[PDB]
Amino acid sequence: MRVAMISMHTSPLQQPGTGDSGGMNVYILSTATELAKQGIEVDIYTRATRPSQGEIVRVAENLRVINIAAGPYEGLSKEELPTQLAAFTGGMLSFTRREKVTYDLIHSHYWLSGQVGWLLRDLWRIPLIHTAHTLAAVDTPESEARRICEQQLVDNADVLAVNTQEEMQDLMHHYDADPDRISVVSPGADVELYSPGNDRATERSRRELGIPLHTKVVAFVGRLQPFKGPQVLIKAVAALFDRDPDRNLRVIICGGPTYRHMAEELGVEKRIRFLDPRPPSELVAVYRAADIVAVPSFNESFGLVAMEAQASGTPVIAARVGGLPIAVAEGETGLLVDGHSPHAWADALATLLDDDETRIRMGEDAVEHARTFSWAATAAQLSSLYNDAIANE
Amino acid sequence: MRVAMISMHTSPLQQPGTGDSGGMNVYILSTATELAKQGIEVDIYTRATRPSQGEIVRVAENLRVINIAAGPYEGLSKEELPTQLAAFTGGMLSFTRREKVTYDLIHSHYWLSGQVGWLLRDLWRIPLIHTAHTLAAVDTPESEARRICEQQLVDNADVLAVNTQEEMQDLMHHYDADPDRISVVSPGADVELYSPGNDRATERSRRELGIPLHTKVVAFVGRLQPFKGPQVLIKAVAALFDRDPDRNLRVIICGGPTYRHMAEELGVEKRIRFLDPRPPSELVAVYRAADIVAVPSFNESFGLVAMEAQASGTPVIAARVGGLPIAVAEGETGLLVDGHSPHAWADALATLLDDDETRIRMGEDAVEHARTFSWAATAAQLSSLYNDAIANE
Ligand SMILES: O=c1ccn([C@@H]2O[C@H](COP(=O)(O)OP(=O)(O)O)[C@@H](O)[C@H]2O)c(=O)[nH]1
Ligand SMILES: O=c1ccn([C@@H]2O[C@H](COP(=O)(O)OP(=O)(O)O)[C@@H](O)[C@H]2O)c(=O)[nH]1
Ligand SMILES: [Mg+2]
Ligand SMILES: [Mg+2]
Repeated sequence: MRVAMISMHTSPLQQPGTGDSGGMNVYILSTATELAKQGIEVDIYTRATRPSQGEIVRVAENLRVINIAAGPYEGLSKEELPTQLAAFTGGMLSFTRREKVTYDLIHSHYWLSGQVGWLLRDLWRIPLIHTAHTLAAVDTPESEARRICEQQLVDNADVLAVNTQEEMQDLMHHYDADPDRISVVSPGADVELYSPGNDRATERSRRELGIPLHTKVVAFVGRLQPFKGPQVLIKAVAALFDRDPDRNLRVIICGGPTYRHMAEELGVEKRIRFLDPRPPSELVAVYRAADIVAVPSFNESFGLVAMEAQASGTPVIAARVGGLPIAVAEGETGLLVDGHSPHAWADALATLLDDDETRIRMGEDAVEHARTFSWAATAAQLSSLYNDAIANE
Repeated sequence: MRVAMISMHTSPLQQPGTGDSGGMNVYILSTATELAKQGIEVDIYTRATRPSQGEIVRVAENLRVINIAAGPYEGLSKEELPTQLAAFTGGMLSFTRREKVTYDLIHSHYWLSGQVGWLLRDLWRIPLIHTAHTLAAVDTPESEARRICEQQLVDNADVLAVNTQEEMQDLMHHYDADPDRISVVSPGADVELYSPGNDRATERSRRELGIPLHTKVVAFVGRLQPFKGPQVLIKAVAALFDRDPDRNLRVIICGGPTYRHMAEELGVEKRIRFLDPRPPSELVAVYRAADIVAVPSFNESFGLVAMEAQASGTPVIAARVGGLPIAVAEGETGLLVDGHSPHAWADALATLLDDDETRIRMGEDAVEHARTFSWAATAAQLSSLYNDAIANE
């Protein structure tokens, strides 16, 4: 079995997040790697952006990323990438023709990639598996255009792979999806890498990151886009410092795009610290060093940062939003905040910072919790999904 | 020979202009009709927007328009149509597969249509002929995206068909076009329909349109978009009425999208009159009834209204812009204004309104002039263009 995965607008090889690179990228790369271990051949197609990488990147046995040239290597933001839909498809058509390579099935990620895959599937007479990841309908002409396309994929993909059950409800409610085509594939997290793990480990991480050993630490991890709520953490942190101006707290925010600006405006620059985005082998230390990981997302999806925080033995305080309620066992492995007000987040941060015994236990419980996912697990579900799709064509 | 013409975002069957329908539409339909008379089979592919029309419209022997479903029949403005690039292509792929129809060559119109045709041409192993019509580079992310695509077509089409020589210079200067691929196909105008034509004809047209027989008439014809300059005519007309408040002048503006609003604000509503867009058999009367046709375009292309005005024996006052200097023999068949100031246009309008002998002669000379184009003529050039392209594949 050879699968073509399509990831048009962002490459699995991009440092997540910064950029347009986040959970979706690591979802695609992690599932792909596990599929490849299981004997399944995966080619992940993405738009070429870094010519030093070459056309074909051999990632591991059975795993390749294909950088397809379509428009300049730069000066094209996500919003304009629709203009490259036909060219990127054509890119894949040449590549496959040139390399004489045939696929059993296509698995597209995000609506741009799906539009590509819908054309390819009729042409190649193979099935399309589509994963939305995020949806317009969950108010501009550009979003109505995107919705309309998301609507097309819903009506045409052979299988709609969603990441949670709540996402399946969304497909059914907002997109009139036929439930017989939706299929829940519950995601994973690299649970061997992200891990507590050793009794000296937190304080080793702290030495390594230059954090003082005796202080409480809250961490934000991920893209510094406003829908991710880092502003909420900074605002909440400021609130805590009005209540008690010498609270023993430091914040590390990690990593990529100003918020430092908001933090000076609010008088808290000295206790906040912005870490550059880094690869997973190095993010572990951020998680380990943190007492609490705050994930104040406005939109979401399926909660990957929450999962890795948990895996690594650190309780999470998340927004009641997207996948987070499922990624976090409210009251057992962390807290869920309603809304994004600074007052509410200060309260929730205060209750875990001041109650040592509770927080220490949430952390331990989270490890057991996070072990319910499992990229391997995720691949095994996709494995079956694929087999069925092929079986039924 | 079967040619597939691609016209994604606007259909040759749409009333020009209103809408997104103008010279390009009538260019595509007129060339197509003449190609069909000459024994060449044309299928013009367009996005389906009016379901009462059905999938295939038999226009005349060898001529069909194909309405391809791709996104809603409405709520999708031109700016969003990139999101339907892959779907519209896929639409054409199904249709051709379903109908078992094969093409010798593709001729695409406008950058959206070309992106579609570029993919189709590699897939079908046939040549692509591309006609830009208008170009971004002749300042937003959306226009930079469009330019970038226009740049792709320049680099990839087998033949770049331009409408004038000045357009070829643009391809070479702004798009680094290789001159060996550019080919000038000079356009036409329906010169039997648009025509003076009979000594009672102007005053017959006037009775028909309800215009007073003894008054000077200026006409604007075409889309009421701001780049078309109707505001310039209205502003200029107002200027004339400051100079001489009982000048014997009436204006007819025809036709589709406020300007009436601008005309009241300026005190001239009573001498201006907005005609609904109408089909060519009925536009003749507007041209015939006019003493002068004002074409204050800001952008352009290749000057179709100017040509039909001329054909119908009416002198033109045009902006020194796009094709207009070639469509109009400055000083022989009308005037060319530099810039779009009201003062300049009043001057130019005043010199032709007050000098009866000159204007009457320009009109007669214009008839002889307009006979240099010739949709038949245009088709014959495309005929050869096609044969060469096929011959050289
Ligand atoms: O320095 C960093 C910070 C972020 N992450 C990764 O970024 C992803 C972001 O996940 P999140 O769900 O919060 O972003 P989203 O999916 O909302 O786009 C996670 O997998 C992290 O492991 C990373 O690799 N390095
Ligand atoms: O009521 C009308 C007014 C306009 N036209 C047609 O509209 C086209 C507009 O041409 P123009 O070049 O001025 O518009 P553009 O090409 O700039 O889009 C011409 O072919 C006209 O014959 C028409 O068919 N009916
Ligand atoms: Mg920790
Ligand atoms: Mg006349």
